[PDB]
Amino acid sequence: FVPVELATTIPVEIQQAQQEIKLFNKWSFEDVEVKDASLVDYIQISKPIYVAHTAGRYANKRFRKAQCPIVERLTNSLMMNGRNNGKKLKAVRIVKHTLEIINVLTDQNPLQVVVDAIINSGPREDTTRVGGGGAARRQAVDVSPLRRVNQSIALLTIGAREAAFRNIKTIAETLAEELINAAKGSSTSYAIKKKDELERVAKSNR
Amino acid sequence: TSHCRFYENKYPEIDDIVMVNVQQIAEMGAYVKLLEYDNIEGMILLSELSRRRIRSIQKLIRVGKNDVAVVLRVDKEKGYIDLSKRRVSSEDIIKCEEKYQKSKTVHSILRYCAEKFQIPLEELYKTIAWPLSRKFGHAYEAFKLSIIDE
Amino acid sequence: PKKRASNGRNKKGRGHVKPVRCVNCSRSVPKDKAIKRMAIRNIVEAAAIRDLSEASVYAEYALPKTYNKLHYCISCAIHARIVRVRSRTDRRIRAPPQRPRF
Amino acid sequence: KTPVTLAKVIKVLGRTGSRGGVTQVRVEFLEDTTRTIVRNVKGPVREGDILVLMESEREARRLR
Amino acid sequence: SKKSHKDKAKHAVVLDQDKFDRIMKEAPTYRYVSVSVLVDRFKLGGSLARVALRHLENEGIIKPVSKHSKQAIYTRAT
Amino acid sequence: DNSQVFGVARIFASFNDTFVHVTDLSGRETIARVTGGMKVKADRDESSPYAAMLAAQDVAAKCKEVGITAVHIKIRATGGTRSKTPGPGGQAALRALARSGLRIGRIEDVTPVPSDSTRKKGGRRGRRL
RNA sequence: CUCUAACUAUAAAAAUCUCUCUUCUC
Ligand SMILES: [Mg+2]
Ligand SMILES: [Mg+2]
Ligand SMILES: [Mg+2]
Ligand SMILES: [Mg+2]
Ligand SMILES: [Zn+2]
Repeated sequence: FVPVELATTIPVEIQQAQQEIKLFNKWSFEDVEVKDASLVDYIQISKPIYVAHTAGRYANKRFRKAQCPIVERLTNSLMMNGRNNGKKLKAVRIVKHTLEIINVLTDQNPLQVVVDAIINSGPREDTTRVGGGGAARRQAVDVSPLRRVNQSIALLTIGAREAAFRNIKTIAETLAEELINAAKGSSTSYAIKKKDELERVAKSNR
Repeated sequence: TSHCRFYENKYPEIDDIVMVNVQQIAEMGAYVKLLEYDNIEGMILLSELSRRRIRSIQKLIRVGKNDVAVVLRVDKEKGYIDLSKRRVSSEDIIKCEEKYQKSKTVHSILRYCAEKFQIPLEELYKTIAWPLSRKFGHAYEAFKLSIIDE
Repeated sequence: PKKRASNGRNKKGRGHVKPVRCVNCSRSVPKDKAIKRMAIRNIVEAAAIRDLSEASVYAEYALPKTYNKLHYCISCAIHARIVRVRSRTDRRIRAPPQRPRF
Repeated sequence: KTPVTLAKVIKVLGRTGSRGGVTQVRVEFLEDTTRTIVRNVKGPVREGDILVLMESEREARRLR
Repeated sequence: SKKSHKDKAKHAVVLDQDKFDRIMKEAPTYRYVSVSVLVDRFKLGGSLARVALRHLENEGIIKPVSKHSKQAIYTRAT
Repeated sequence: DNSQVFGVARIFASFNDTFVHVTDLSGRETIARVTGGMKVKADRDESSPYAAMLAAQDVAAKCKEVGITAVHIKIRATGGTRSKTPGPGGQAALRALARSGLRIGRIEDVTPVPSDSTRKKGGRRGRRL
């Protein structure tokens, strides 16, 4: 469809009809719907980005951070320490296969699954250490939406890493498994487990 | 193999007094196991732990040994325990160690039986210990009466 | 030397005064060297004044005000920042600090 | 028991807590926007953001 | 060292006719296919998990989606 | 009229363990002595505003159970020997009452006021913290 | 040469020290 003549030809599939942006040439941002109202406008799926790598100046300003695509944030979190920071291609490939796995399991075009895991895993409540020395105890507080998505991402990546650590089941597999478990409400996900634990401890120090 | 909680059901009731052995501390306190009721994990927040000043945390946590426990809130829908070491007194500690011994002896005897027979120990508590605890209020006293009365 | 002309007492020709007691530290304190306040306030916190008003019978209410004459010792008062240490050329001004809000 | 509620913040009321890591603001429920509550939140925000709250009955005080 | 984990054989590394029977049987029925996943049912050590994976794509048994190094994914042929 | 079954809130607020206690207008047969101290855990919060709100919610449920609809507020501070000032959480208490269905009216402060009698335990120099 | 109103709330422990002491003129 839409056949185009070339002398230095490019493959047909990437030349077909693709004014229809897809992330990995196969996963569109179209019909990937925002669920949580307090988290809308804090997820960047809005802009259709072409791959999970963009050398953008995304730390200069206080709140330009929210302009970063969610896939980019998940990748950048996947980078681990000095070793994974220097290796963005590896993380991009890993997240690509992660979406591939998500597509394999119960279809559900994967981007919706991953954003639903994101919104589910975020602790809307937290404990703040306020007591000065004597009554050193935490107290109840609620959580900023940016902070929400940040710990959602952090719990996802920490669960993926801890499960994947010295374990045969590869990191892409662990991440996709956790994302599927977190798009639902099963405590099997480490991320949602920690989310509920913080919710409980906040409910204690109310 | 140690399983099949000594008492009736899986989830501890409200304000029931139990005994917990420390297993792992992250930052919040002793999210550890029970040795009187079911082995289900339960939170122990650090402020729910110390009567004296919190001077020696490591001397105080004493991983690998049992300690008193009072249940304040129970998760009866996904499985979690709110458990504390602050709502205790000495005369309460007395019945705590009493119950500790009472459960330990019955676990020892029925673990011996299940180990020797290779019969699932939950079936041992089902067929034997629970009917004795229903008739006589506790399987230990029932064994004591069995020694005299067949 | 002399800290103050009035010796921080404001007796100046009374021989003696019957002592009062602090609200916080609860010390016997001469009633004149007994810095004290009218903690005037409405019965309800300013935040909920709306809700209570439509949560009650007898519309066009008055919303009474609770009062108290609180006697503060020197130590507690200077502690809780309700009295500020001042320069000597600034101490002497006995005028109240000009109607906190307006 | 989740009578979940949502509140859009209208203004930033400075920042509280001895750390300076938690900021208090004035948030109004989207349902019946006529009423507001002052609440303290950990993490940067701005007005126009909306926050999900379980509880709708806390006017937390200046945390020290 | 004190290996308190006490890891048993945890798998077998030499294939067999009977585990071949299982491989041929549940080559379908597993809509997700990857090396770790196929290993995880006691049936392969893993070095020959790739060999069995190659054996899978012979007669339209399982279709590929990804075949990358270190990580390959299939779904049962429909 | 609105046929309201009038009760009395009789708030008992202090620097420790504020109380909630509803009864008849006279104060004859008491209803739900349960305070905020019956619902909080670490003793941090015997007089917390949240303890007051929890007590107020429980007593509001009790009042709906019995039929009381209008309630009369009688807040209290110890007076006499101790500080003459209301407990911190009591305000939240009354607010927690207002938000929780029950109608209110005739708020009163029965915080006693003495004529400088007896003494306040303390000693001359006062509390020596 | 015309104005009289609002308002809040920490107090956990910290004990001690033997040094050298030095000089200003057109
Ligand atoms: Mg002097
Ligand atoms: Mg004076
Ligand atoms: Mg002192
Ligand atoms: Mg000294
Ligand atoms: Zn004082």
